[PDB]
Amino acid sequence: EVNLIESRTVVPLNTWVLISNFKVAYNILRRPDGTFNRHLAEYLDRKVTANANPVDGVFSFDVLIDRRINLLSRVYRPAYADQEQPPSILDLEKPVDGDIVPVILFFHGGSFAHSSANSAIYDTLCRRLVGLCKCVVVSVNYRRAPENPYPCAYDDGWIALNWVNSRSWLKSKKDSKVHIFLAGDSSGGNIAHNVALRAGESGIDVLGNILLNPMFGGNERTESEKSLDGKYFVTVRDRDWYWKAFLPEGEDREHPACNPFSPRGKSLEGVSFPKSLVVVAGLDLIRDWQLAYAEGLKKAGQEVKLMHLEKATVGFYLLPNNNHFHNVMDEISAFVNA
Amino acid sequence: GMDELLAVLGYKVRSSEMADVAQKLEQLEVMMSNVLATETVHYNPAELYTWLDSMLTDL
Ligand SMILES: C=C1C[C@]23C[C@@]1(O)CCC2[C@@]12C=C[C@H](O)[C@@](C)(C(=O)O1)[C@H]2[C@@H]3C(=O)O
Repeated sequence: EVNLIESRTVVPLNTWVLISNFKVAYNILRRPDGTFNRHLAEYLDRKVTANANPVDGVFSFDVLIDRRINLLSRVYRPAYADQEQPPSILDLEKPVDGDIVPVILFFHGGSFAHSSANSAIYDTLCRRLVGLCKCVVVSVNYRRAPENPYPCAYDDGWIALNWVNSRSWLKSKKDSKVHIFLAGDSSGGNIAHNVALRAGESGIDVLGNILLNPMFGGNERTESEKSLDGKYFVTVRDRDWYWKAFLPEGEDREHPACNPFSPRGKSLEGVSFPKSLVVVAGLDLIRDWQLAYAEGLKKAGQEVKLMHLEKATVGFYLLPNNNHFHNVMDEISAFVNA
Repeated sequence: GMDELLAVLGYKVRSSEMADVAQKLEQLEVMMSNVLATETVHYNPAELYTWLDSMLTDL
């Protein structure tokens, strides 16, 4: 039955190895009964520490945003100009220099159960964002399901957003305000959407959202789900598993946390919502849900830029060896600096 | 001779052995669809070739 020749035809071999390795490892971590092998998961994951020493013009440091829950976030910044010595622990919060200095609050993917801000795949992505967008990136180490399900991840994002918005050293010279952009791939994209909703209801104005292959769903089995199931790394079976681990007991996929345009979700008509850049991989089995999301925003009168990469798969942005990565990074930079 | 795009992500794989690693990943998927985590904790997760090879044996 198993034949993976098809998925190898659409991606570079090293990309195929990376995503397939996660695919097989995650099969082991997810248990039929709904439990998760957290110990093995954290052992297998490849992690990296922060580093005050600039590498490729980027340095980083970790911050404890909230002790009660041990919420950490990693800050990435471009190397200081005219730096005679590397940054000491007292030089990490040096006021940003620039009339307009965008700050991207990033939420990693992993379907709400996998990865951390210090996972190498995400530390590398954030470093690339800093250099390709010329900005500061703050990556949130949000709590994961099934141990910490809905709404824990959203709450962590809210706490992180307030922390970022209140940093005096992150204020732009122009308007003395922190220019915030929310970004995230997979579940991180879902978190960005929901944090943005809460932001608008408060006094925080997010300038824009960047969603990469955002994780959304619903009770209905879309055509893309039925046709692409198991062909390109993802299966409807694992999608169902992650939704069940994240959503409240007894809930279904029409819960607003899963389907932002569910009948249960609040209308976005005439709401203060930031402009959005929605990237959809054509070979991502939940493509139809993602396309419906972009259309939902447009229909609600929100500003939305849709990038439908018909031959891209999940994880295309983890390696800089394909045109999808290049095209998307170009648009992200244009979006943030517009 | 390691693939530097994977190395930055924490994985050590020789460019010349990428195809062999790809083969092992599929062989492991096959075995899984016909079926472990206890003995896995002992293997080096960064060395994909040996990690997969070791897992295949356990199956
Ligand atoms: C069980 C899973 C989890 C995947 C989908 C998959 O079917 C197989 C591999 C995944 C994953 C691995 C690492 C990245 O975090 C992710 C966002 C991706 O592109 O690929 C990950 C992606 C996700 O979380 O959306």
